[PDB]
Amino acid sequence: MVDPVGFAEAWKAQFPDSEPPRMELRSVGDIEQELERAKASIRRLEQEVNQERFRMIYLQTLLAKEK
Amino acid sequence: MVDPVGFAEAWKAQFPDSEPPRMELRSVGDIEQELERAKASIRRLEQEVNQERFRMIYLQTLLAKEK
Amino acid sequence: MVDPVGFAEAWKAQFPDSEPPRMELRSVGDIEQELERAKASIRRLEQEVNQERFRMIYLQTLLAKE
Amino acid sequence: MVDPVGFAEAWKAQFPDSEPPRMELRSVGDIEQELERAKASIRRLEQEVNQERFRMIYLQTLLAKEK
Repeated sequence: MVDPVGFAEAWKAQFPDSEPPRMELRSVGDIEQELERAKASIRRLEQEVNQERFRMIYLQTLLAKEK
Repeated sequence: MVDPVGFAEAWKAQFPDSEPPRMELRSVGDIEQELERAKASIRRLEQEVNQERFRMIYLQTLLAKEK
Repeated sequence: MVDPVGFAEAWKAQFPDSEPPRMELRSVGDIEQELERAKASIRRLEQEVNQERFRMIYLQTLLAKE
Repeated sequence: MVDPVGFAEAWKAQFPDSEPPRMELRSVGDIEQELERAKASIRRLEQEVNQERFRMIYLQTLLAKEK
């Protein structure tokens, strides 16, 4: 699949602006809660992305009616 | 006046778990400024969701072979 | 607050190609049914947005070390 | 690259209303095409949510004044 080095390389290739995360993956358990923290995190960010895009539309709608 | 009741209510009608945006909307200058930091957040939160999705993908197959 | 004209300018200003919605609004109920249809369409579309983004990242992931 | 099984378990996990897309990835081209399809849909979608978010702001403002 990919080791921690190949993983870090695929990370930089995709997100050339971000530093690869340094997770502890010593056991299967480590992987699962790490996978849990991500899942919960994706939900926190997708909502935030939706709250900002909502700010966006409302804001561009405003300067338009004052443009 | 330049009052929001529908935006406010709409905000709560989507995300009943956050603070009502506090934007220094007075000026055209303030609207622009705010529209600009909203787009800065979006492009940022969007890449972080992708980074998380990448991490989830990676952690999921790591889990795979080790379970 | 804005009304017909202005609403159209705001729509054309953000969506150059799409024609402004020609919604039949004659009473409160019409506003509530449209609003209801809009909240359901937003959640649905956002669902697909997240599904397609996941496809994308995954696909471009394979283009990484493969 | 972080491959199979791992992808779906991320799909079913992150999204449930959905059975995963059984894409065709037998070469670099199938992947690029699908990638192309994805980007294209993401673009149309964001345009659609935005328009819906716009009408929701309108509708919510209309409501609040005659209801």
